[PDB]
Amino acid sequence: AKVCYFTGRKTSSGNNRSHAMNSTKRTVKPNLQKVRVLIDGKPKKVWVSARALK
Amino acid sequence: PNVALFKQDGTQNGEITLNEEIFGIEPNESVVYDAIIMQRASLRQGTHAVKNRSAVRGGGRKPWRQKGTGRARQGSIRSPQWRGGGVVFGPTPRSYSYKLPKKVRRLAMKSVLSDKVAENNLVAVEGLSFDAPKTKEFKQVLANLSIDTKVLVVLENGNDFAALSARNLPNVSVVTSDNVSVLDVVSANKVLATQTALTQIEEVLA
Amino acid sequence: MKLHELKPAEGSRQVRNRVGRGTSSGNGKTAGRGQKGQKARSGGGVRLGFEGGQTPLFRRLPKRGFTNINRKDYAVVNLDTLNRFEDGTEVTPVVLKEAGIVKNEKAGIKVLADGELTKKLTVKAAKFSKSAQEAIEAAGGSIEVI
Amino acid sequence: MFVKKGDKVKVITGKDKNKEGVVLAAFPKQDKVIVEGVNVVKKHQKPNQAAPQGGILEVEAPIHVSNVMVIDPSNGEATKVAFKEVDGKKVRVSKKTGEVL
RNA sequence: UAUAGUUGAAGGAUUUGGAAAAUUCCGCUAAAGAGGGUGAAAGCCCCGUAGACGAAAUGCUGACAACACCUAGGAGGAUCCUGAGUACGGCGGAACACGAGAAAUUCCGUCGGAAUCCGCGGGGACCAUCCCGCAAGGCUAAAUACUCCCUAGUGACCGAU
Repeated sequence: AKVCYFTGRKTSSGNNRSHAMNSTKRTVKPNLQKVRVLIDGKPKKVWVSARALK
Repeated sequence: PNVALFKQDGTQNGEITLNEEIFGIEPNESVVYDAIIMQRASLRQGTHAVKNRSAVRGGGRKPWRQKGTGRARQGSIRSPQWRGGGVVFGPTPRSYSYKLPKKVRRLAMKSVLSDKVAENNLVAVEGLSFDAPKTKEFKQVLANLSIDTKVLVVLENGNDFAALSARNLPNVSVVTSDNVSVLDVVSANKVLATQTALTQIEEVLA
Repeated sequence: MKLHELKPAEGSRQVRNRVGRGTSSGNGKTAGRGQKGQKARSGGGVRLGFEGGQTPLFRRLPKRGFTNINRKDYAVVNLDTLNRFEDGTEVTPVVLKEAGIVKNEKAGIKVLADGELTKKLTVKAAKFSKSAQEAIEAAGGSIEVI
Repeated sequence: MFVKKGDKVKVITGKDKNKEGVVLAAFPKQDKVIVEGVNVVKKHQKPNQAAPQGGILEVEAPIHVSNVMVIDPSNGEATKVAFKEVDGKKVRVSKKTGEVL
């Protein structure tokens, strides 16, 4: 998904070397989860990372 | 050396003494030539440019194929041979200015002044004064002093009433005692200078 | 010397060499370059030291050495530099210098023993070659590692 | 400009030295002014409404102000006109012994 | 002070010409001999320049008024506060002149997860003594880069391919 509603994790990109550093491109998406949570008392549905779930 | 003295009519009072370490030095020559060329050739303005192949408002589409027409091969409308193409190795903006060792400057000034005194051309005047800047009197000042050729005037400091009458025929040109340069002496024949300006010169020149 | 009579110092200005202006200069039609070959295109020539194909010299022989991170080299003044401070002046690695003798004391001033001194100075520096102390105390000076 | 429509004038230059007259028309915006009997020119007029015939006519042609003085009338000579602050207008004031135009 | 302005010195004659600013006499002015124009090449014909003066209206920049806001010592050390899924570790990548290399320092993704002044970070793996600092909350003029545009200038820069 796009972002986290609470913090600002977002997708990005970096290379990927393999045993002879042939450089290509990759994607690093942040772990994300859809959960129903309270906002103003109105339960929403939104993306929250699995690192702000403690 | 020794030089005579006059005021504007009071003619031939006692003389004046000047040291031999500055005004008697049997001038070197190559220094003078080189300092003249440098000083003068430091007055340029390098502002001049020219468009070249990648700057002309042209295009990179070939005229036509590489073959077929039997014609010669061409890469771009705009290019050196075509009329209306870029230039190869045209003039760009540059600098032209450059300095010398610090000693030869002083040797040059000393040599110039010693040369001019060597032929009785420094005329030491006592003191010039004008209440108002009346141009006509200046002419009479020189007429009394018998200086008609191209001349140069050295003044002490802001006694401007003696400079505001130096927009004469260009036979004269005015300058204080802090800006005496090489050219502004070599270019002239006779030189006028008050008595205080002489000492002031003999200060800055150590 | 007057404006309209300038003369440069003789033999002090050459002329130029503009190449490729006609077969009489001697440098037209291949601009003093000869026939074909990659020495004769625009911007030809190989990099420096390259050698065709041979393994060049700098790879034919081995690497050696390292560099101590904290070496200290001094600013040696031998013995005759001292021989102008006639008799008693407290030579010092300081405003002694201040005379056009030794600027940029690298890591303190050394003193050496070449080649002959006849004075009675008093020397203060940061090291001494064993023969130098003998020369100083031979003419009867002093020393101090200060 | 220093020259008006009705103002007698001496001519200094150009084949009409010393000859005077009356300025007829004034063309500023190109600095041309025409006088009487100074710039006669022959026009091969073609048969027209005006002058049904085609006579060779004679009219005057413009002259540049650098060829025109002004006149004294109080005296009768030429003055390198200067300006004075007479009462609240700028009436031209002659040089050469103080006239008033 | 920027945007309209005002004032501003001194020449006649002669020879060639279609035409003089040209030539030859004799004069004059300059704090003004920079330049442009006029029937050919002008210090004294014209526009100007050196100077001197000038704004009803509008804008900017100062200054000092008024108002707004902000800021106090000394002595005590019983107890309290000093930025948390943060620092940091493994893993995979990037940033530092530093391509994992013996690799400190800085970030990013994932998992694991500290102490609280007798405390914590750093001084190029790591440990000990010493020394220097207090992260995980914000703001901050000047010295620097550029010129579509306006004003005034300059050029051993071009002169209809």
